[PDB]
Amino acid sequence: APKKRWYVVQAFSGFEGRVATSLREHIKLHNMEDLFGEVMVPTEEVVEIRGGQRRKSERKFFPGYVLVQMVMNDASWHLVRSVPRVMGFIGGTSDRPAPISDKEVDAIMNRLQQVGDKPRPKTLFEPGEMVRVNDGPFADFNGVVEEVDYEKSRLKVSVSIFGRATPVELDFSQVEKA
Amino acid sequence: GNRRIRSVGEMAENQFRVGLVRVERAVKERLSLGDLDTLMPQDMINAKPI
Amino acid sequence: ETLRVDPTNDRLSALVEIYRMMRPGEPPTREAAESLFENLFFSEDRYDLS
DNA sequence: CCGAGCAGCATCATTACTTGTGAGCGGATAAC
DNA sequence: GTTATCCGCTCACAATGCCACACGCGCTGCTCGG
Repeated sequence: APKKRWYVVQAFSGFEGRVATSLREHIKLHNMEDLFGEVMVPTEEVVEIRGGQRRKSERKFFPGYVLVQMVMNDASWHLVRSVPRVMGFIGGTSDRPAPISDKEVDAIMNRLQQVGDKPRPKTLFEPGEMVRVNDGPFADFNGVVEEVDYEKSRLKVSVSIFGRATPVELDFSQVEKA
Repeated sequence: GNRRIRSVGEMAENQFRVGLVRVERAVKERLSLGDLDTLMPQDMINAKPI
Repeated sequence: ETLRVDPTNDRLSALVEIYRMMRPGEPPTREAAESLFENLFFSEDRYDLS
């Protein structure tokens, strides 16, 4: 009853995807699916409709690394080191890697449930920063966000109208810097 | 008798072969991953490194 | 005298010895040392005297 | 779609005859 | 065994000054960008 643990291997700067591909391909090559459970590359999908990048954006939990459900053995070890573009086994001493803890797996998977559940636009806003308005009704004016909302997403923002400052309910789509 | 000269020709073909082994590795891996018989023997190589 | 000094006496032991020697900090296994050796020499690809 | 910018890369084995000297360290070698 | 002794090996550290002239000095599949 060989329980395949979870290990992590260093990928390269901009190679992670094709690395995971080639990994599964070499698994199929040696038919060692029993030894290699799943190659996990967690990611994130931050969604903004305008502001350059539009309607989506793809982040990752952490670059340069790939997560595998391998089982520990020298054969599997070289099977992962006989791949195009990886570094050694991220962990303890080389040729004797350190499987990541189960708590790590559980926490990361809770992270994945959270991120995949709600498409959460990052580059968020903080109550107290000043910001302009690129929208028709208040073109190029500038006030301070007095409250940030996410579901309603309507930027309670104090701005100067008729002398007295007053809140305004303009949406994210028209905010300036910050 | 122990020190041979080496012209521009041999050195040039040597640099050729050296720049060639890397595209050899690359085309080997691209032939490995990619579809075996769906292509024309015209793009699996990248002559830019050569 | 050298055989007196000789640490190993077995062939596969010799391969794992040279495997550690050339590149330390790595898993000394039979196939890995064998590949390293018979591709350090005997390899028309990674070697050619001239 | 496709051109222009861009973000972190040993890009396998990338090897590499000395140069001459000094200092230090891990380990053989011997005294108590 | 201890205890120090010394030794083989490793690694750091130095390489005339000027000049002059010449040549050259990110990239590459991700990022963005409309």
